[PDB]
Amino acid sequence: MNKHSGIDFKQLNFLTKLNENHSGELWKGRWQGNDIVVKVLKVRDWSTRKSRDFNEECPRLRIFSHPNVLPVLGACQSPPAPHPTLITHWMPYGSLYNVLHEGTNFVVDQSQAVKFALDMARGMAFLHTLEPLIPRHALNSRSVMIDEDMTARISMADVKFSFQSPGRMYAPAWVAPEALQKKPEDTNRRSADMWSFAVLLWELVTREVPFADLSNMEIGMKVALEGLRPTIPPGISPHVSKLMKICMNEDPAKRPKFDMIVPILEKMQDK
Amino acid sequence: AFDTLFDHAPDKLNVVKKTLITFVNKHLNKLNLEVTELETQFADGVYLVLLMGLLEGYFVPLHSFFLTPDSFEQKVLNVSFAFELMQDGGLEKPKPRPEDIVNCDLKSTLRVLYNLFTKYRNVE
Ligand SMILES: COc1cc2ncnc(Nc3ccc(F)c(Cl)c3)c2cc1OCCCN1CCOCC1
Ligand SMILES: COc1cc2ncnc(Nc3ccc(F)c(Cl)c3)c2cc1OCCCN1CCOCC1
Repeated sequence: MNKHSGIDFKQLNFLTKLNENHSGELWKGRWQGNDIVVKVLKVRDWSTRKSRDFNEECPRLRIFSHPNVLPVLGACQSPPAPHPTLITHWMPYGSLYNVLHEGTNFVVDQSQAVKFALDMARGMAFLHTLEPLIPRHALNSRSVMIDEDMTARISMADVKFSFQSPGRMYAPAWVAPEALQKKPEDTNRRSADMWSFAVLLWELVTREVPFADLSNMEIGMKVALEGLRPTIPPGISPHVSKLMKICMNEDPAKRPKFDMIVPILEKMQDK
Repeated sequence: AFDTLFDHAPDKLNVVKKTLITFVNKHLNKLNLEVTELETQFADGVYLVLLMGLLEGYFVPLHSFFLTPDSFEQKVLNVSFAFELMQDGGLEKPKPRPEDIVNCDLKSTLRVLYNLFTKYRNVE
């Protein structure tokens, strides 16, 4: 018998559709007393091989041991489900991107921003102690979620599975220059994540979307080949400037580890 | 269908070629790339890959294709990959073989470009 049956698709209560795009559909719903989000994945040329792969890749995402990591609660295997499907807890404030850039009711203050940074650094430091994932993870403001108490959590449901095209990159502004150009197996993937964190710091400082005026193709090509970088913001403290520059080192090997910047961010907290 | 626009209205054909020229430059000029000649400038597959990312809103990592192809085989692989991106975006499998594009078959090239134009003409 299989080691995991996964979540029974028939037990999902689909309530309201949240979004649809190239990657699939998001729904708010309920499952076994939980308020959830369901992602129904769109996949071309689904096969038994890809289905087997999905079912081997999902168990690693069920991480319940760290407050700044949002687990996949489970996944629906397809077959028997109509489509490969992921479930996680509903995060009431949505993504960090939503909170920073689409927030119509309040502007988070900089003390909260520094707490978001600490939260994300702690979650990434924990993830970096684990064995590498087969699915490709990418840290950016859409893949961090904000829970009911404003805790920032790395969303494990936002990984890219082996059957999702590695040839299409949709958030290149957060990706390290080497990762725009080299296969993952030819990069230090953990150091690439530090670059992404540096761009998150920039986003928390400016409250702007990085390279907002450019298309994704323009961003990737200009960062990879023309040296395009975020402009260091004017009028910020030398300490924040220094942290952002070390995290965004051109040399991946000179970037700090997340567990090195956690105590730095702890000292920057208000409380 | 498109074959009638090609063969037996050669001044309509030239009208289609200038429409396709304007369409591809709208996007490739954003990368500082200029197209003046549809007969050859898509043959190595590079501009097709770049164009698909510009039209469908993604970057293509440079390890996924050959940005500077050094052989007929690498150009065929580029065109085959662009064809896969096309199908990812909702187009049916393109009719020409990838070697038809690499060999500067004008009809094959114009057929592929025209189907992109039909689909994406309003993308900004
Ligand atoms: C409060 O809203 C969300 C909470 C969420 N909580 C957890 N996860 C979400 N998304 C997510 C992303 C990937 C996944 F695989 C899964 Cl299972 C879930 C969530 C997506 C959420 O909203 C998605 C739709 C965002 N809207 C879309 C329309 O314009 C305004 C913002
Ligand atoms: C070379 O070592 C790693 C590479 C890694 N590459 C990519 N990702 C890693 N971890 C990771 C990164 C993000 C995640 F979401 C999760 Cl769940 C795990 C990695 C974790 C890695 O090591 C974890 C620590 C234990 N290993 C064990 C043996 O040799 C190296 C040290």
